[PDB]
Amino acid sequence: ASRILLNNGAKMPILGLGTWKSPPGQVTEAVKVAIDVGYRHIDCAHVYQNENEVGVAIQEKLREQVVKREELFIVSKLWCTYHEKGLVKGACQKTLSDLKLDYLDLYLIHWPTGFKPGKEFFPLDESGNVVPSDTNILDTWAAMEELVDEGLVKAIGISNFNHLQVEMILNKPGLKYKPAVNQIECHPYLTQEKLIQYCQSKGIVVTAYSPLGSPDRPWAKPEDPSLLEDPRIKAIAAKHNKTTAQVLIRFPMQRNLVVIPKSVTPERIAENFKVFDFELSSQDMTTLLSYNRNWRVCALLRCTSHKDYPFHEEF
Ligand SMILES: NC(=O)c1ccc[n+]([C@@H]2O[C@H](COP(=O)([O-])OP(=O)(O)OC[C@H]3O[C@@H](n4cnc5c(N)ncnc54)[C@H](OP(=O)(O)O)[C@@H]3O)[C@@H](O)[C@H]2O)c1
Ligand SMILES: O=C(O)COc1cc(Cl)ccc1C(=O)NCc1cccc([N+](=O)[O-])c1
Repeated sequence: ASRILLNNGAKMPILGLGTWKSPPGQVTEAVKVAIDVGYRHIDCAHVYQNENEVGVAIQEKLREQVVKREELFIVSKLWCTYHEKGLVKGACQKTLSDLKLDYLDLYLIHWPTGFKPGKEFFPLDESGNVVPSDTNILDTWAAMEELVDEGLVKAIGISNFNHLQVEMILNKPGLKYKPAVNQIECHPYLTQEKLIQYCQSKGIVVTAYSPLGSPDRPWAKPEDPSLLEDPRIKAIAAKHNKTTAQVLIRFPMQRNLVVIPKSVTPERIAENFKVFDFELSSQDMTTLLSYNRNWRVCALLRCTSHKDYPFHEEF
């Protein structure tokens, strides 16, 4: 089945296209080709600074009569410098304008950490520390809830929240909307069993980001582990006559996760969608889970002193 049921009654496609690090000069074509081969979910963010170009592709294909708006599932995220309640509507409306949409299917708090408001995405002090903002998760959640009630977004959720941070929202007195989705890093080297169990048991859908290990992340070190080149995964791939990427994408799909692999390469965009024609075996699944090393692609040393840094907790 291609889509998963959210707590708002809407269905979310389990395979989406990632757009972090998709250069504006190349992402419009990525999204066109993705829509042509069947993607209907696109994962966006204001901080990715390509939403305009994403919007361009979507409008093009709507105009070509390739897809209908109702068939698309467009996700974006509120960046860290906009957590003040007075700033949230504006941030959401900027993304909508850039994407040339009148609603988002899903709007996420990108990180639980609020940062000093201003133009800079990562404001730092003279010593390199990210400057936090005087904001908190519940007040930010409240402002996300207003976006639903105004019709700008059909569903709201969170990203990079540990289970305790999720619980704070769940336990909020006066909660209007429960989070629909928690989008977290997840792959064979960071398998997230405790947080997936927590979220799924609370009826929160989990989206796996960086499912291929984000080899293009700008802070990569050469000695880091590399999923796509892992010989053991290559071997599981060869056995199914599939590529390593294809296995890495099928893996979260079989854990009842949503997965959002990124590419700007048209052949890989098509390749990455070809994962509904095979099944990983029970052995393949537990083998892949056993490769966990609690290794994160996405974790900022210069945020570790933030009150709301999410990765001090076990999960
Ligand atoms: N919520 C957040 O905090 C958060 C954080 C990180 C990521 N995410 C989202 O998750 C999406 C995916 O994560 P990611 O961008 O970190 O990385 P990823 O999807 O794990 O990997 C992307 C890298 O893999 C390469 N690639 C793609 N398909 C391939 C294939 N079939 N064979 C070989 N190489 C392939 C891409 O190359 P080319 O593009 O050059 O083809 C790119 O360098 C992001 O784009 C973003 O939308 C969300
Ligand atoms: O966040 C993403 O979606 C992908 O990561 C990006 C993307 C861009 Cl465009 C710029 C910077 C980042 C990155 O440093 N994100 C990691 C990060 C951020 C904030 C807090 C934390 N934290 O750990 O508190 C971590």
